Amino acid sequence: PVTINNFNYNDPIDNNNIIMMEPPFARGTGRYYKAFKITDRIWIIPERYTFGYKPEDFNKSSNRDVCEYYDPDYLNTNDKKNIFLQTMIKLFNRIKSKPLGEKLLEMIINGIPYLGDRRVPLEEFNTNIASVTVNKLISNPGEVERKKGIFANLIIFGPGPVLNENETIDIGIQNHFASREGFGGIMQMKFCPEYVSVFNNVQENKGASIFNRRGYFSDPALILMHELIHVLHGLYGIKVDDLPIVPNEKKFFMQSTDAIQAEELYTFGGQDPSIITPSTDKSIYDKVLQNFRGIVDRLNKVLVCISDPNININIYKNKFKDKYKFVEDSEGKYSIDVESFDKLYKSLMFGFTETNIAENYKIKTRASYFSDSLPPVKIKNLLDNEIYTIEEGFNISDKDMEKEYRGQNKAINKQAYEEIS
Amino acid sequence: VQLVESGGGLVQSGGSLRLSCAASGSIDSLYHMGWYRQAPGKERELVARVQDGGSTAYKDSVKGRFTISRDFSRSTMYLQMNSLKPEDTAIYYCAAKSTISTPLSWGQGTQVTVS
Amino acid sequence: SQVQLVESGGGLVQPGGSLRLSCAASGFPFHAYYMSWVRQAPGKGLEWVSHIGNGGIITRYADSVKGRFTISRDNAKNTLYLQMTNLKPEDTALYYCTLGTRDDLGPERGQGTQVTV
Ligand SMILES: [Zn+2]
Repeated sequence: PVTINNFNYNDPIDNNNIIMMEPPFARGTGRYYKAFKITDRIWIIPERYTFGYKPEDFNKSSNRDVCEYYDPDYLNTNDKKNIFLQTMIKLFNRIKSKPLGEKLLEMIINGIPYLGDRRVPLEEFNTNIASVTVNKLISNPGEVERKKGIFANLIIFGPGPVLNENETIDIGIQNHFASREGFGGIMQMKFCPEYVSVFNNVQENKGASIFNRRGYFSDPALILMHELIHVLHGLYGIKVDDLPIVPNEKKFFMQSTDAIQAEELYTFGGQDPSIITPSTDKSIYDKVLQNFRGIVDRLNKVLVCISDPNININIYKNKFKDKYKFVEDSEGKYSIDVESFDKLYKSLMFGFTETNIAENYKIKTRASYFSDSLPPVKIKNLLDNEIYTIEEGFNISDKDMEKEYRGQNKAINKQAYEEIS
Repeated sequence: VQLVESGGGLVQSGGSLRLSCAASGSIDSLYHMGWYRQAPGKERELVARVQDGGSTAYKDSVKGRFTISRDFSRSTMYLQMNSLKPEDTAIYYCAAKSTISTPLSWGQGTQVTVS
Repeated sequence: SQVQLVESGGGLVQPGGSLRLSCAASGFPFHAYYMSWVRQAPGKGLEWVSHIGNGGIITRYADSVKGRFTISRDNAKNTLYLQMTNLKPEDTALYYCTLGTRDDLGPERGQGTQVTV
């Protein structure tokens, strides 16, 4: 079963559940940050995400409403960092409390990246890349720098410049991504749990007149689980490459008709992948299998790990045989079973979606990923169990908030949130 | 890029040996240099490694005893093995990688027997 | 919208005295960035002195100033500190403040301060 660790932000660096870690894009730069291990292979780093931004992007300011909310002071004290961390702990326990979400955590924890990427020759395992390992500071912060590369699957940061813009991020080298090519790679996320999204694209509103339309705010656990689905795809190396999908019509479940990444439509579930032609859908399937072919071909040729002695090649060949559901024969050499590939492909791509997770957790979400951006709101206190719980989110029976998702209804539960204006 | 190992042992248990790896070119900048050993009818293992910066790593089973050395001016990598146990008995290779993508070029090997 | 780094704490002190340097940052979230002190001496190239991480847990110094300098930040007043002790002639230079670490120095730099022992 999945265990969610507990800790305080000021807890000492013991190098068990709390380390000083150099994250992938900061490799060899010397930038370490206090990291907290919420689960095996999953870390929370309560810092702002800065890589690829200008430092003045965080400070943007001016009667209008914009879709992007900025607040440079977010996470700017240790007490703020600790609130972020405790909120993240609570969101993860929320996810764990149904079989469906605990299973998600487990496939993410077990979904280990291949030891290498496209640059590594077929013969070798190499763990000395930013997408397989991060640097752990093993010396005392007072002493001359000594470090050790550890494995990891997911590292969650606080927001970049735009707070309500949560995003899952893969590692790219020379225009290629291990996370999109069969290998898998360490995944990253910029996440902000109390600045949530608002939506009115719900089927009840479809007939409705303009001043009769309902408005809801999202459950942050669902916002997170959606991001964790991208994370799962990136770990199994099947996260869909740049492929915008253009609809040939507004359909009944749609609200807008803008192009959307195919990765998003599979992640959302519902009816969203019906927009994708079967032709493009088949080639996505074709490409994954080709990538998995490239992986199994490596597994038959790997002789050595060049970076880490104490790595047992036999053990790991077996772990990957489990990850990818490869079949073995009497030579000891692996191969693909297409019938067994289809089971694995389907569960990864269609088994976890935002749509079925919302249904299973009794959470109101939007009717389609093709929905307008609305201004986000701020959830006042997710840590207060009168407002938000682990078992039922905002939709608490004991406060009569369970019926028709009133707990998420902007017109009903106005004490849960405030306008960001 | 060529490599030749030397230093061959029939040494007693507890004795020491110095292996040598001679390269046809410069060794200062290589992405990877490492010592490997393969027991009879067993798999190759990485014993000791050096990285392009000079970060060196060792198998647990050999720490304290084996030390990697490097003479640039002679383009040679040494493995200095002390307190060898019978378990260290294998053919020892020396491989080098010019880049992360350059495949390993191996040496012919040098044998180590430990009564 | 842009960044500003303005440093203070300058001029001759006798060897080996003490001197505190300071730097005020504006225009970006100070608490979210590693910061470095770098100095330029006469005839010599640019030299990195020290750096400190977001939350002050990580400190690094050049071996040239290790026993003598301490690096500090106050994320509340948006101020960066370099405390100089046991000052030597070797230390006489133009002291800059700039973002990032020794190994990733970043473009933004302050006006500079002169220190002369
Ligand atoms: Zn998404």
